[PDB]
Amino acid sequence: QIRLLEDEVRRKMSERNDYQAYYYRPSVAKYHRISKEAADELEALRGD
Amino acid sequence: MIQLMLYSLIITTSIIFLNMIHPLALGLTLLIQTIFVCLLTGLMTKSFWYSYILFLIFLGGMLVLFIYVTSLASNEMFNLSMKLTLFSSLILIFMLILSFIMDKTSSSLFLMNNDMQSIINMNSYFMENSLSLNKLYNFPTNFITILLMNYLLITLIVIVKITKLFK
Amino acid sequence: MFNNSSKILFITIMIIGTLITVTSNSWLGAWMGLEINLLSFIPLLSDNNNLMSTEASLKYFLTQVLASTVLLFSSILLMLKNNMNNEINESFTSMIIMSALLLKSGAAPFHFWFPNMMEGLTWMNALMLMTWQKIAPLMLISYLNIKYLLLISVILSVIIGAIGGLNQTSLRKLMAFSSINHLGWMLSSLMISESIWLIYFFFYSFLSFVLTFMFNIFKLFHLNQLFSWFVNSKILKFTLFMNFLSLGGLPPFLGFLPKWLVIQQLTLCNQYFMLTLMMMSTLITLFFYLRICYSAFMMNYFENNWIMKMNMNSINYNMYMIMTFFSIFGLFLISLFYFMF
Amino acid sequence: SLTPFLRLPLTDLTGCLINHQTYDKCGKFEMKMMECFEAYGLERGKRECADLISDFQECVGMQKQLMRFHAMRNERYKQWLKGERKGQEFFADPPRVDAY
Amino acid sequence: MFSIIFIALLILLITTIVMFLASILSKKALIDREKSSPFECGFDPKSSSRLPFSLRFFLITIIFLIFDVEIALILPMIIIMKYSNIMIWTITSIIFILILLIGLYHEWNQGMLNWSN
Amino acid sequence: KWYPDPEFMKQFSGPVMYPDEVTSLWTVPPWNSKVTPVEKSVRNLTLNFGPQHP
Amino acid sequence: LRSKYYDHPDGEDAFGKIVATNKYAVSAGVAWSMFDVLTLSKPQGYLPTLGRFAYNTGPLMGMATAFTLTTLVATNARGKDDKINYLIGGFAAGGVFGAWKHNHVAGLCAGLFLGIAGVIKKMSIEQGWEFFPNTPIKQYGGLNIAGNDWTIMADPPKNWTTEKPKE
Amino acid sequence: ISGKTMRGGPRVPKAAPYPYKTKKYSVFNAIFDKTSKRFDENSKVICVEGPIAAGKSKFAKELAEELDMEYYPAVDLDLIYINSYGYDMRKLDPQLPPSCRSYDVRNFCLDPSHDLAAQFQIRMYMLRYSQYIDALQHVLSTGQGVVLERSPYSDFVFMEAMFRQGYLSRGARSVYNELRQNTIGELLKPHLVIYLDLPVDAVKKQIKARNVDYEVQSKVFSDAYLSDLEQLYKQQYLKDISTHAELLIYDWTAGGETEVVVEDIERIDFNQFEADIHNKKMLDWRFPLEAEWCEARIKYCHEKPDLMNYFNVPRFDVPELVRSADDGKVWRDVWFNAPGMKYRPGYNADMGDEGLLTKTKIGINQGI
Amino acid sequence: AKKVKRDEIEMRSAQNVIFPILVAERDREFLRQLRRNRDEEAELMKNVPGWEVGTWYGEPVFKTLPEDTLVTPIFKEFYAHSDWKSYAKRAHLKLWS
Amino acid sequence: MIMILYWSLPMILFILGLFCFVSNRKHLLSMLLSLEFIVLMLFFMLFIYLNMLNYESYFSMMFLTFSVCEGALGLSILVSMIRTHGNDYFQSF
Amino acid sequence: SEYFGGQHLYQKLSMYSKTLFLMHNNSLKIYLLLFVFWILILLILLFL
Ligand SMILES: Nc1nc2c(ncn2[C@H]2C[C@H](O)[C@@H](COP(=O)(O)OP(=O)(O)OP(=O)(O)O)O2)c(=O)[nH]1
Repeated sequence: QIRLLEDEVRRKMSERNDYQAYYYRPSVAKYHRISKEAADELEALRGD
Repeated sequence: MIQLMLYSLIITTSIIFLNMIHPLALGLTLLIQTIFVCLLTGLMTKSFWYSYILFLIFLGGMLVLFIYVTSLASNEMFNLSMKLTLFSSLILIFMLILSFIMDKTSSSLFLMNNDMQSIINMNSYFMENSLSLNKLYNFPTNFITILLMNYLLITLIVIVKITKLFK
Repeated sequence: MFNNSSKILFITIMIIGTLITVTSNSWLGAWMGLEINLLSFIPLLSDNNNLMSTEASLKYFLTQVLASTVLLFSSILLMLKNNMNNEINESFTSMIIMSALLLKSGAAPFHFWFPNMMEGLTWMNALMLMTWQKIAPLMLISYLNIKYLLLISVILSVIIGAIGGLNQTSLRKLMAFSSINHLGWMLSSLMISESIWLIYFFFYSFLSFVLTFMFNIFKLFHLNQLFSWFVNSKILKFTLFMNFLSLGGLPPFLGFLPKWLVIQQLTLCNQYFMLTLMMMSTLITLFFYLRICYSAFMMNYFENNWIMKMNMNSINYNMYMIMTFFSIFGLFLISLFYFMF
Repeated sequence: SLTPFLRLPLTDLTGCLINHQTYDKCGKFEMKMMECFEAYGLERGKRECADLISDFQECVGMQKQLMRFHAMRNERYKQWLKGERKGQEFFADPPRVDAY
Repeated sequence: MFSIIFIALLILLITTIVMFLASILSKKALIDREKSSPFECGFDPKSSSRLPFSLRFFLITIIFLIFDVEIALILPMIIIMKYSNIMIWTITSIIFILILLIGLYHEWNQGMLNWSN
Repeated sequence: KWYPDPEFMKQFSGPVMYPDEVTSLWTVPPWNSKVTPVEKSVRNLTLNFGPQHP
Repeated sequence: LRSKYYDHPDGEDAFGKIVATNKYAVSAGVAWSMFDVLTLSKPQGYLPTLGRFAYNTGPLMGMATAFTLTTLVATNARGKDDKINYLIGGFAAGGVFGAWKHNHVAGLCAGLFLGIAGVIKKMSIEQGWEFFPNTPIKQYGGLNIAGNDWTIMADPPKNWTTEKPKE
Repeated sequence: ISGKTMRGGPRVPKAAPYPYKTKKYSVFNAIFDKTSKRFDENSKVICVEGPIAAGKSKFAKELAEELDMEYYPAVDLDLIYINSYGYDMRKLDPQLPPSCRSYDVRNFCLDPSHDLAAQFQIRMYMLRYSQYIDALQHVLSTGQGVVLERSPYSDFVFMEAMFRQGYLSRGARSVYNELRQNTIGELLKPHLVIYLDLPVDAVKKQIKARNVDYEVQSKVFSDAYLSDLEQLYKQQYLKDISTHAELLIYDWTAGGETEVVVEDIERIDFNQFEADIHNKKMLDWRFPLEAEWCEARIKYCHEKPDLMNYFNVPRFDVPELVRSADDGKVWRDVWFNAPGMKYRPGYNADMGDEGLLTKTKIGINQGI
Repeated sequence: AKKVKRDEIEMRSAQNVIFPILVAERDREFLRQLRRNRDEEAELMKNVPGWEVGTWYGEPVFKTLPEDTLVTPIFKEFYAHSDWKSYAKRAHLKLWS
Repeated sequence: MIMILYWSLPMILFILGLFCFVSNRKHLLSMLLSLEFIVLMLFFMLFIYLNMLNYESYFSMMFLTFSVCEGALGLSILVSMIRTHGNDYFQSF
Repeated sequence: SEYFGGQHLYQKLSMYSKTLFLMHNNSLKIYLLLFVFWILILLILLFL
């Protein structure tokens, strides 16, 4: 009975991909933020 | 006009490229192609910096290998055919007159040369390569250059491993 | 690490290059890693000692280079017309990227280079191309999500992959055909899911790794050599050769554990027809493996006379038949694997 | 950007390899998007970034805007071909060079 | 640029015209079987004379390419030095040159130019 | 008892175990699979240096 | 051109129906044709090459047309849509296979085989399942799939928050 | 290459010799220890040839004695029949008569009509060939020169010789002739070759002085057989060596004065031959870099099993070379049940080994 | 080098003084020209199936932008009713037409 | 159409390059030279994209550095191959 | 019965095994041409 439930939930959770689990594909803005920081670092630095 | 004429010259030389079979004739064809492509990318760029760069690496040094090892010569020189030249001239001209006909603007790229940027742009009033090549050296995107140089080092370790077959 | 010290160096650079691909964030970075793989592998493949190595090198280079050329090119188009690495949907922009990757890893319609390779390659060089030069293009195939092309690849990934194996008498070509069939299973498995695909490749790596690693040990290169290879007892001739059946993954050989995993999840996706076809061809794969095992199942054959003793490396043999023993009794470790849930 | 499966320390070289965002008008649109992709993953987000992807693409891609021009000028030529526009009316006035 | 382009085209046209002109100014002579032989110090040229391509000159030119590309990497240091962060620009550039020296000095101990042949 | 006999071992041992008009024709079984290169004659370049030469 | 064999009744729009099949017939025909002309036949010239392509394509047209018309004939006159209808459909297809192949036995046996194929195909069409249904699940890794990061750059805070609006 | 007499004393090894007898060589080890460092003047191979019964064993012994190389005794066919405790498997009677019963040079000389003779005819080449690798092992490890009385390179002389007599099969001649290529490609030719030249009659004089109940009374010793050595040595065997190795031919050992042979060899130097690398003579010894030295070194100190396994050649098209399965099965039963063969050497505790239950060691190229 | 930095900075200091005046006389022409440019886009597609000025047959080219958001037209659009002589006069000034 | 007017020329050249790469040539040099032309076109597509991008432009070097290495490897194996067989001619294949 | 399955299958398999060898007993130009064609088909279909 529990196994049948697990599959059903796994079916829903894959269809919608709501939850940050097996059927999830985490993205990353870290690298864009880092490049954002580098741009900030060097704008203020411009000009001697 | 220069841009589409330059397309036309590249098209004609490309037709030359696919016909020629003598290795020098092909290698010669690449040489012209490289000047043309350098010109063309330069036009649509912010400046010609990259054009000068890839010229001296690709053409200036690296096509020397291709011509040199393709100095096999076929054991004999070219039998040049004035016919493909005349067709080359013929195809060039009516492509060129069409270039005179084609829509002046819409037949042009849309990229933003330094001039085709707006006046207000405070960034554009710096040295043309300063802001473009900035992050090739500034962290955290500069280590990849370190990978390039070591890649080239390793490339030499490879060449001496392949080019050293018992002689 | 076969003869020289440079083997360690190029292997290292190769690893870094391929590791870039699997960890690559954008198509360009993945392309970068792929070419670095192209560099690092050519010198190992192109031994300067013999001839056949060198011809394999032009074919490998002349193929991979075009593959990388097309891959980056199709990347630009996709990541132009979509202006974004993850297109909204799979269109003609994307099938070309798979066709690049499928050739790079030697999939069904784009495989002919791959058998011709084996003639040149020595054993562990072949081995290393068998296992590791297929990670990066496959892990990228994961990112691409065109159902039908993978499906045609899976359909044709066993038909030729087994029919050819029936025909080959050079162990080099058989391993090629054996893997193309197995590659059929990975491709389907990756169409379904990735965690199971990761597992299945690993067991395939393990199995192919042990297999060719003994063939390297005894330098058995032709079915005749297998029948002729002296063993003191002609019993370990048979105990060692169970692994040839672990290729087919028949339950008491530990090759079943991955094939079971893929089958379970695949039918859970309900592509029952596809299972039938691959699994029909699996028998043909196992068929010529019995054709190999005529050398050992029966005992006390007709042999050559001059040989009196048979010898091999300590290190290779000591490592080899530990891996074999696992290929014998692997299943009871059913508990030890917890990555399937 | 397609997600590296392993996310090992060598994604640390090419992840910030080349960035849309910095010093780009489209970069503002990239942030409007990439935050959401972080919020909804890469599959629900790709579902629910309709406006974000549309404008982000339009800014850099210029597809919609540029093709609007191409039809716009073709239509000018088309009336000329039908003869509505003569030697004078065939073009408009020149913007002062110091503009744009 | 195209100001440069046109000038080069003009020069090249004037150049070919000059050489075209000299081709008519110079008197002709009836061709000779021997006047059009390769010059081998006055003794008959041997078989084809196409040189062997078993040699090192590609190897030297390959060293050229490696250093020629590396030169490309270090060209932009002139301009970015005013803009880039100084630690990164300092260390990053310094290790470029340092690795080059070590490659060179390690390679002298290798002495690869002093080939046996 | 029948044991695998040289006939059974000749079932295989062609370049194709079901030999055909072409595979049966040409055979290349170097057992070691490591065929040594055979040295060639690298004819050198000839220069009639002099007489017309400083 | 763009029609679906199996989206209409089993006895209507013969011409549209055959087209929706013939397209999936010609694809295989020419697909194999380019696959084998370069391997075995290798007939130098364009008419010889046209011959091989013609030799390969026509028979598969014969197979599809024979199957379609016989089975369409059944529903038109037999008045039912049964597994048996496709069975005679497959029998006709292989009868055409024997005719072209000039191998009486090979055609008949394949005609039985193709009848089995049509039988299963009808079973799919009528039992609401499919051979290659889309996936209901597509997994991307273990439960800690989010936790497999090993990167070493400090990430400044985000610009978005999961917390509810505070207006 | 230079005699102790001109040294006014003994020669010294330039560096500490590597224990290649008892230690394994690794690629890690190659990185950790250089190869040509030990190499010196005498690091070369002086092969000997002569018509049979030329007594060159004493010659080579003295030559290596007074030039400071290794003697490396001649073929020892018995070693197949010898084990960790010596005794002869020839002891095992014709229990398995047809193709399991032994065949030594005695049996050959008594009767070369037995097809089973072909066994040693090829196994004898292997013994030479295995010895040759032993010589290369000793060279590359110690840097000390070596002197092999006879070589696999020369073995085919006897091969074609026996076949011309008719003793070997047309099948066997093909087998050995093609099979040499397979392995013989993988050996370095000797630096110097010395061939000794008596006539057939003269060697018959000396072989009658050997007084060997399994040779002198035998019947093989026809002029044709003992002369085929002469022709084959003269042209077939010599020429290729004459291409690679430097060839000296004195009349023979008996008049062969060691000291003049010492002086003639020493006069023949090879620094003269350090000219253009592409020269085909000494070709197999031009090692560019220390790394390439180590490649050769590791290839012999760590791939002898690989060297042996080249011999694995399938040929069931020759009856005398095939073995009966069930008889061969019993032949396996005899050997590995016979005293001192159950386990690996050192683990035949049935025959005396102690220190077991903890011993787990195995020797570099230790037989099995 | 101090002297080189001295005069270059003076250029840059004189530089900043001038700049706003150029921007000021720049804005007026931009808005003037945009008025005209929209007028012609209206007056040239008078008879077109569904033309909607500043959009592509309905839906706006940009939507996330709030209302009364001015997006500078791409250079080509800004010259959508111009001849080459005008176009080149600004574009090909690096190249010196 | 955007691609037809802008990204079309790069396509036409790129496809022509590949066909010449799979044509018939006495040796492989024409092939290597063929793919070399393709690299220039590959650069052409790459640059027009990098030009869409304000500063990502610099990626030219990364592609160029990698591309020349392919050519060097290409010439490497060929030249070693003549030296091996005394020829690298397609008749040897 | 066995003709319908049995040995006849192994007979047809050998026929097709021979065929595949004929495919693979060719020059690398042919196979790359296949791939080029596959690319070319996809490219024009993007246009169409
Ligand atoms: N079938 C065969 N017999 C060989 C071969 N080489 C040597 N023999 C046999 C012939 C001889 O009767 C016997 C060796 O006797 P020798 O003449 O070599 O004695 P020798 O005075 O030379 O001193 P030594 O043998 O070195 O102790 O072994 C071979 O290659 N094939």
